Amino acid sequence: ARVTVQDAVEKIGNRFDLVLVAARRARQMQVGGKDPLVPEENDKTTVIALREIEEGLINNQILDVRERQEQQEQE
Amino acid sequence: EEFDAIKIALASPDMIRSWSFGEVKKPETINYRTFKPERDGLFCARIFGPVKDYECLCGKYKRLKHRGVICEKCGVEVTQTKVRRERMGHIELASPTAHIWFLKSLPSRIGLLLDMPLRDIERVLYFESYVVIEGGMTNLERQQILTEEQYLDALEEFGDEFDAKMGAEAIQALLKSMDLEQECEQLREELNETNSETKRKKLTKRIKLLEAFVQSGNKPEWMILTVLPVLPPDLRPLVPLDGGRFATSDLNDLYRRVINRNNRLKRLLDLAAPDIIVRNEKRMLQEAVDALLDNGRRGRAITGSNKRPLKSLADMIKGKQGRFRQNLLGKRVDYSGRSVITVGPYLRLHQCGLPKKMALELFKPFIYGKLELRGLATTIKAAKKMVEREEAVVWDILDEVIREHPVLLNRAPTLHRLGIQAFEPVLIEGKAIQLHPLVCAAYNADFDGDQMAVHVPLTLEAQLEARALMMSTNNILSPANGEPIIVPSQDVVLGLYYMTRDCVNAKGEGMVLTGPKEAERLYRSGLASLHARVKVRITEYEKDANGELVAKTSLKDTTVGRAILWMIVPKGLPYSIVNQALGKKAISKMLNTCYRILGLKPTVIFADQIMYTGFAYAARSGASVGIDDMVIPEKKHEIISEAEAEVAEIQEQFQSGLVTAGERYNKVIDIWAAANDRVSKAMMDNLQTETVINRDGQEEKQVSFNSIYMMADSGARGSAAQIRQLAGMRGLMAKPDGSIIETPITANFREGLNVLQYFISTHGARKGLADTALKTANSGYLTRRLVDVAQDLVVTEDDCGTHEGIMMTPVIEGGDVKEPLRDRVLGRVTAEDVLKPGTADILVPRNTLLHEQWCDLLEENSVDAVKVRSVVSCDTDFGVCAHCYGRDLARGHIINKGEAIGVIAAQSIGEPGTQLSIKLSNVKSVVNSSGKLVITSRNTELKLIDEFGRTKESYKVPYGAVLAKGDGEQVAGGETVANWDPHTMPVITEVSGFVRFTDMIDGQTITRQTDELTGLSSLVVLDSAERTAGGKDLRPALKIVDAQGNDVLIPGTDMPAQYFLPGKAIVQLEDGVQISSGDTLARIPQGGLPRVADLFEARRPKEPAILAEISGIVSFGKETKGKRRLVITPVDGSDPYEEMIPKWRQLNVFEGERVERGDVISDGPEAPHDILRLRGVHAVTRYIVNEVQDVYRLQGVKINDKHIEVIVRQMLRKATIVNAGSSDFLEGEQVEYSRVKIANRELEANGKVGATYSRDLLGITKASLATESFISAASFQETTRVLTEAAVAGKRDELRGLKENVIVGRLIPAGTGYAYHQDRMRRRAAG
Amino acid sequence: SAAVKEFFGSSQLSQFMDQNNPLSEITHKRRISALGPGGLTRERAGFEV
Amino acid sequence: HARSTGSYSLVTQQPLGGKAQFGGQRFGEMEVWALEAYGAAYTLQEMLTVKSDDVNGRTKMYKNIVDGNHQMEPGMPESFNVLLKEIRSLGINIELEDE
RNA sequence: UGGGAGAGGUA
DNA sequence: ACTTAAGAGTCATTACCTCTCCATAATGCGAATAGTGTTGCTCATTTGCTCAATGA
DNA sequence: TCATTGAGCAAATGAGCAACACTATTCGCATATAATGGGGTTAGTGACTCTTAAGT
Ligand SMILES: [Mg+2]
Ligand SMILES: [Zn+2]
Ligand SMILES: [Zn+2]
Repeated sequence: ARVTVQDAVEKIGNRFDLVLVAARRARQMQVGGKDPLVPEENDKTTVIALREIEEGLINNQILDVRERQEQQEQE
Repeated sequence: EEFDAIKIALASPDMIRSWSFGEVKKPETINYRTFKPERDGLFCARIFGPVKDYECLCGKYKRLKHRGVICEKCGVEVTQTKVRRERMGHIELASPTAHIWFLKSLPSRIGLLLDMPLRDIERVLYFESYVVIEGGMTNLERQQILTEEQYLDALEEFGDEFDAKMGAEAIQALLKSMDLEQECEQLREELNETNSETKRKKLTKRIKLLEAFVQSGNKPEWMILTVLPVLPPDLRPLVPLDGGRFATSDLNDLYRRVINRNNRLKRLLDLAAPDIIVRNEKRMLQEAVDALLDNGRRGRAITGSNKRPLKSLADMIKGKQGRFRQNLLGKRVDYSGRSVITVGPYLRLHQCGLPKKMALELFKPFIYGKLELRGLATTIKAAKKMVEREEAVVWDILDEVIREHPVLLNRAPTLHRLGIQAFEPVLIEGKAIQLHPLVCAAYNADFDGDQMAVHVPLTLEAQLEARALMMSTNNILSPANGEPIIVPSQDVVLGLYYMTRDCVNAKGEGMVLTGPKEAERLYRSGLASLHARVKVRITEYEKDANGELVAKTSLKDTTVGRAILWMIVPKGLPYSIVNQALGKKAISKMLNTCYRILGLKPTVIFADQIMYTGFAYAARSGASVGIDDMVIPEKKHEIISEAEAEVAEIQEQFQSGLVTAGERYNKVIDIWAAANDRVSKAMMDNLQTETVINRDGQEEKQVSFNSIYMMADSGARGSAAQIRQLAGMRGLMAKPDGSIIETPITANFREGLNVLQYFISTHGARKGLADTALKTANSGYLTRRLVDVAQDLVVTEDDCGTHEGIMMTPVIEGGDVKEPLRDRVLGRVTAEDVLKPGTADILVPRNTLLHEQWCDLLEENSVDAVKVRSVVSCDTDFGVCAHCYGRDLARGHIINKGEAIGVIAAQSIGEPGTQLSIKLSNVKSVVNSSGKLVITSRNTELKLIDEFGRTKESYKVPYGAVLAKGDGEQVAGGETVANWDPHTMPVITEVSGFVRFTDMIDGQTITRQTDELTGLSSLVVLDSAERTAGGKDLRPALKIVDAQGNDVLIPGTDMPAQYFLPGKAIVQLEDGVQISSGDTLARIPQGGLPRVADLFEARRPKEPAILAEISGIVSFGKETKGKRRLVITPVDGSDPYEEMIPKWRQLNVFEGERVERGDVISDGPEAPHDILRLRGVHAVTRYIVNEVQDVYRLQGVKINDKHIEVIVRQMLRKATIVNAGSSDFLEGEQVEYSRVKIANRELEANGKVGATYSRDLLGITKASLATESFISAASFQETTRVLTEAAVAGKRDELRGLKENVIVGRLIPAGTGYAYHQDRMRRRAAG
Repeated sequence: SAAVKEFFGSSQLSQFMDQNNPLSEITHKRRISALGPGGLTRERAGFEV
Repeated sequence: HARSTGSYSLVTQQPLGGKAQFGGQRFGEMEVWALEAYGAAYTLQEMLTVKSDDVNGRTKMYKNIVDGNHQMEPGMPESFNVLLKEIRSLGINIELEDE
């Protein structure tokens, strides 16, 4: 995800949807201070979220149902 | 703050008084003792808000504790000072004056509403002549412009019944007394009795104007300004200078003029002034108000103090330095740098070297954030001073911040979309931005003093755009054509050519090696050169059916340099990639093959490694230029002496007086062209194969290792024309008058020119340098016009499910193949199947993206023409679907929905503007008596199809041309089959027998004369413009009959065998002779960038081609006039159509045959409007695409046809209606074609008749102005006309364009913002 | 004095001397500019002049 | 030359131009078309609003970048308000119709 | 500090 | 009833750097109004200090 | 018996107002031999389109 975001593009299916999903994940890492599921190896949150999509943990519907799970566990 | 629409309309005086906060009643702005603003002035605090934050003028209320109050001492409302640029005033004008926009912007709208001439309205406004409003008597009607003498007559005559006023108040009273619905109804009745052309157009213009007023709800009295509003005093600011003197805006001067003349008019109306003085003052106020609204419009422009015309409001908004194009579209931008660019070849593909000081200045608030986070600075002031002192902990924090934070490298002029790329920056010590050498083919940047801008994305969304969309490892392929633009350029190319070339017996020839590593070991040890022909063992990896890689290992006859590059070439490519001498086209094919096989990441590392090895081995080469390397051919002086002797021989023949001067001139040019070609060929021979001193077989020959030939053959820098000017002959240089000079520049750039040859060369050098500047300006103007047409086009749907398409045949005009089927169709989506047996019976289904494998199958089975879905035929409303467009050329797969096509298409078109067997089809013929076949049709094409089924060439034969070969005959090459009379047009027949000379008498239709060579008489039919009174009603006919005299019929039809021949016919055939079938009877005689701009602006040319509007036979109906009318009646129904043709133009189609829909009646260039309206949408699309691509192939630039089809689809947006059904379209209103498609869909859903239409090809300027969005149109061009039409019609903007959301300030519906915009659209729909 | 100071100080031809080396001084004095008061512009100049 | 945040103009409230007066680089019409061709709508929005003539948005952007949270608080620019006031001072009612 | 003209230069 | 001339209008690339330059003319004399100084006075703000319960 | 919490209070300083008296600004008004129609552009654009008007 440092040099090329190609395999994350093939995992997502859309460049613009990849930007939107990684933006929400990076906002959750910058604002809320959530736990990154990958080793950060002293990278920035943009590359960490892109590496999470590169592995395949972060998707639009997966992050939405996870956010829904945290919201329903808040209530 | 979240608004759906920007509604524009006219402004009532009540609305202007509702905007304002206080009447401005004094011209003086501020004081001079203390600089506080005045009371009721142009800068007044009580009207325009307070000067300081939360403070009055006297100093009573001075804190936020008194949040909002009015000061009882000085009236200054205690608020923030931001409301000094949000509060307007108003001037109460004494005499109500007229708006200059809705009076002078043609059409005037006041002359078009009141139905009075503009000169008479201007005479009324200039107080020169009275106008009468109402009159009870029948002598004075409404709108009868009286003079002063006529009004003084009428005053003493009636004096009580009529009321006539003079000036703008009279026009206000006239617009008040008129009745909109009554005049609209009267003109609707007036339109129905008779319809002259000019009267119906004027009446429908007035009816459209009146219906616009009634449907918008405006009133016609609102065009007369009674209350004039005032701009806020921080939008017409008062800025000082450095020496105490003030430099105000010109708006303050114009407002001072209006206020002073209005106050003087109030004083003159109170002082009971004479009529002449008060009329002149009313005229001065009108002139001052019109100057403030538009200075240069009404008369002489009011100049300021420094003899320059002042800037009004219309000059602030409209123009090149207006508000729109200087601040709304393109703004200045913070967090931005600029420096010179140098070369960094130690970098990777996605890196650039920012300097330390410049990036410290760029990333300064980020350094503030990390300093306060790490606890090294308590406050923002301490962090500011720690950065300003440039400490070592600040440099370490900057090294941590700039890591993995991409910046955009922009370089102006950004022609295409690769002029902005995002790079991960690497901090270097210096002052120059170190680019990668590969991206300077995309940037079009050489290092001769260039400068690049560095913009820093701030937010996380912006960093992700720069990381996923705009990273320099992502856009390798160019978006114009699907070829890689990250390509080795000139230095890597010279190095790789010197590597993979081979000598004959260089060093260590004929060994056997254990592989690529031992070959590299041999070269770097020095026992073998780079050019030794050696046998190596190569283990190449082929690709399996799935993603696995099988291997093969054998011995190949290679060189050492190719066996060094096999360490670089990744696993997956064959050895035929590497095993030739690599020019620039060869390395382009290498990167393209590596892309299509492996993907992106092996392609990125292959480009970096091939650049490293190219640079390293070009350094180890030492490829130098010298004066012994530009080898002059040793037979140059002999050819030059022979050419000068031959030119002198023709010169003395002309001086003797045999050959004329023009033929001498043409002969001298042809001789010097042949001499220049011979010298250039001898030079190219002696430079290509001069290396002949060889050994180890015998004296052998090979290509030369000369460096000039090396950097020419590699495609690195230059071409054979440049090598010809260096070593051979300079050639024929042209004068600035276009004519080629007779004597050429014989010397080259090695022997040195003399004085006169250099002075001749300066003509073409300065002409080329002058031409280059002009084309760039033209290309940028063309690019702006193309972008502002194709703004509103984005992908919306995934598939529309249409069955239309454009059948892509390879363009086969002339003697060669211009574009193959691979370049024509690779990328698009097949509409129908491919129904041909062939050899393997390929059957691709519909909705299939044509990959390279499918195109390879099409090449193997040799398909002639395939029908694929185009952008023009797409059936999606407000945007196209992905399946009609096809392949995203920058990526290499299908196009994602939501990506803006039209901006990429317009950029790709307007970027190279700074560089600019016998087969018979459509026949009707008859076999003659000798077998020399003649054709009786004009539209006959002679197709040349090979034995496999594919087409080789194409030729169009004339009507009446002779032909020796029939269908199915396979003739060899070089045989001249095209035999035709070029100057004469025959009138040939298809039956035999005798001729009856009927309806021609010597004296009134034919001229009795003889031929001067044979003595036989010849009967030339006299033209009707010089005939006598007896020939004004007859048409002479060659009445062909049988052998005894009965009227023979045409076989198949019922028309008698007659031939109405036209005039000027050389009739050699007389009566009483035998006539065969098919023989003749008589002889009847006959830039790049401006062409692109005239095709796209859709200009009717200087001599249009007359076409047939209805299918059927053609006959003449009108006599005794030279304007030849054609009564082209159909063969089934009656004729409602005629056509007017001028005198001197000739005709191709005679009055005895039958033409189809869209036949060429008069030859010449055919206009694209009638091409569309007669042939069809696909035909005009194919015409525009072929004639644009002819220009772009003449100059040598590859551009895919889908971009030109996008511009054509954006040009065809309008559709006038010829007959309505039940929809809300009355007659001839040019509505958008998407609107009538939606209306027809709704009408055929609920079961009604529907409304037909007819499209019309608008130009680029007219389409972008007749775009339904007044903000997009006024940002493009003609801001005065667009805002006037929108204000009168009461239009609104729905905010659906990319340019609109750039101006407003939202996310554009293009790419990432498409999801947000469709969510907002469904939120508005569901609620 | 106002007219002669305007011409010698703020005309279109009385321009700031490019004197960064002696060659630029001598080629700015041997210069024949076809523009100025009563001449062409950069808009009214085609490939003829 | 480089600029982080300096002086701003008075009519349009967008940053100044020039190395001598600490100016920002112009993001011209050609570059707006290049961002439209890329599809970087978020980069285009943050280069037309918070790096340019929008005082509330740029002040909240500066405070958010200093406070670590790289978030976007957009708004309407002030050159558009300059345009609305100039058309209204010409005498043509243009308004932002809500919904 | 900010604005407007005129001249020159670089890509 | 339609067809050529005259006239008006509207555009003609992008980005950056340097320099200079951006004004002169009637006097005077009361009337009247805005501005500033003067003195007495009140009112809001803050701080060290004092007074009253309360358990340890 | 004393530290801690809850409440308040005289006093000093900062802000300001209200009415009145002096004074520097500013504006309306008057000049009496006779005086009786103005400067200042743009000048080697090109191409195209729209409207109006004489010509057929
Ligand atoms: Mg350059
Ligand atoms: Zn106040
Ligand atoms: Zn479609």
